[PDB]
Amino acid sequence: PAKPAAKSIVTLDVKPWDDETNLEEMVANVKAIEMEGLTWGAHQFIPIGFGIKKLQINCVVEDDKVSLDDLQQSIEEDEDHVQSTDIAAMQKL
Amino acid sequence: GKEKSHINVVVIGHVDSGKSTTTGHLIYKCGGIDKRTIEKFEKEAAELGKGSFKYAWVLDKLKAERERGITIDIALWKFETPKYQVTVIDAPGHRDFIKNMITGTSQADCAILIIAGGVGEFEAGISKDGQTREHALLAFTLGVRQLIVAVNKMDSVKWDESRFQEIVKETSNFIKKVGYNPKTVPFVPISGWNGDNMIEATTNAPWYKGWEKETKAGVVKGKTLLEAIDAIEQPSRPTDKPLRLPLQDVYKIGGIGTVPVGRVETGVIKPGMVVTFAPAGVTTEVKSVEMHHEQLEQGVPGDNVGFNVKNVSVKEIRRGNVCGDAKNDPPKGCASFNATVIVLNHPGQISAGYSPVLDCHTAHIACRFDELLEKNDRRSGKKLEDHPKFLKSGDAALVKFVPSKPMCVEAFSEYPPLGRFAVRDMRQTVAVGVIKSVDKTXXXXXXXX
Ligand SMILES: NC(=O)CC[C@H](N)C(=O)O
Repeated sequence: PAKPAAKSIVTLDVKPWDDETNLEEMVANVKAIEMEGLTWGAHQFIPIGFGIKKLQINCVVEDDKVSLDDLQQSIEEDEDHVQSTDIAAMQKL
Repeated sequence: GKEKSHINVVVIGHVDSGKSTTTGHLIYKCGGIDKRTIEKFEKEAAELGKGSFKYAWVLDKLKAERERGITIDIALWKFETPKYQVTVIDAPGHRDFIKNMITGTSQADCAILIIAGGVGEFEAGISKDGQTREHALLAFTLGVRQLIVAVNKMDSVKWDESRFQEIVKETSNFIKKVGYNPKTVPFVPISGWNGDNMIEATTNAPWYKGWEKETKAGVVKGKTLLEAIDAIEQPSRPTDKPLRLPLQDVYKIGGIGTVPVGRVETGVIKPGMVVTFAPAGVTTEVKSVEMHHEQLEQGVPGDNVGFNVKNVSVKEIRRGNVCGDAKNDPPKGCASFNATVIVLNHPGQISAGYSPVLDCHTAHIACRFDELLEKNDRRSGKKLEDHPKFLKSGDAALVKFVPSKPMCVEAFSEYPPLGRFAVRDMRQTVAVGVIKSVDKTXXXXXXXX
């Protein structure tokens, strides 16, 4: 098309179960999620205290194609690694 | 550089308003987000001629680079004014942003409404059913009482004074119907693309004398959008209110024990305080508090902290419970609460007995619309009828809610982050609520077992 779809950039916090959770597996499983209109971006592991680190990961979504509710629920199916997800920030593009 | 106070701003407007270029320009020239990418494109821009470049061209390339997924910085964006460090949201069009605006972290202190000046684009942006009006209504309902209007694309209407005046008139009508007082609102003619009246004053409008706003102490005037943002009035932070800390997560850490994590919403948490977790009513001492890399002597409103407590298992407290000070208005579960509900546009009508999920702070609980007590005039609160039989889009109503699971909430007047909520249904937020009253509250642990 000559005109582009509406997009948002979202930073997700993905929290582990404890300080021993395999974080590389956790982010690999997030990045394996494929949805039309979803682009994974940069990520870092960020200390939150007491030796726990959260995954902070960017993604870019086409508003009309990618439900953020659905994406969070999908990430949370990795119950062996993921305790919860939260939206750290989000912006229009 | 001097020490700054912190404020939150949300930027709203129609897809053709240019609000992303406008917000991007402020962050570029007054902040430090994705600066390595900025620097890459400033150098690349030499290719367009002999070295000169437009900020808007760099912003366009930064946007494309973000779309590729290869920029580094997260979506938490900030910039400086003389007085403030501003955390800014260029409001997404995403429909899941509505819940995030209601229950997400930090309400805005000021909304900035960006208006396209062109004739067709202006009219499109003030539609009663448009996303822009909904964002404005949500901000107003949530207590964002400060507003700035920027009339963008002034180049496209040749910086014509009459056109600006007519836009100000029509936009004043638009925002008054939402509920804002236009006399308190600066109207700034800008060009987000060319920088006019963004950080430096325009030379394209000799008629332009500046913006003004009435405040409680007098009339404040300026020329630029940056000046209007700097003139945002310092909000009061709830440092001295009693502690409220809704839980996001709870960890069991070997050698440490139970570590709840959450945002301090009101009050302050310190090692050595005795705290209570609602709705369970477990009480214990705070052993230590940590945030990011540091151990804290106190966590203050806005801090996302972990803290270690003893004699509480990870199984007796959970996400959505609320931690507060046992010594100072401790939090409690409720039997019911009454709230003013604003019904958003959605394909339905609401009768007593409706039981959707409510999101309130970190709680996610289905609550019955037990009684529809009043319908009200939205802006004034005046009661229009007792016991309406249904609610439709646009209605404001007092509703009695009964939570389906134990739930800790507060009146919005007392603890605002625990007194606003989103109602979810049909894959959208269908209503926003502001809590007006709460009906708050032994079984031994041996007896429970
Ligand atoms: N002038 C252009 O469109 C090129 C933009 C940028 N310098 C790039 O190579 O991606």
